[PDB]
Amino acid sequence: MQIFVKTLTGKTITLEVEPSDTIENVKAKIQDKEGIPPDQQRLIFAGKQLEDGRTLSDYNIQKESTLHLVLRLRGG
Repeated sequence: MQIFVKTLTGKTITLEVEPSDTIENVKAKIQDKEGIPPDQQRLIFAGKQLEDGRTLSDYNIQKESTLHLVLRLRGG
């Protein structure tokens, strides 16, 4: 099913995921679409940061929902 991801650069992404996807795999699907290393990604939904040990359905995320993405300060 299809969701959205928004980033503070002003860009929006849409992508295809399963409700059983665990969040570090969603970070890896974002790495495949936009190049961003998973260790620099912070993913936010509904007033919290996400933990990668749980799935989109554990967070009650469904089609047409939006994730917010923030970049950490260090790399290279």
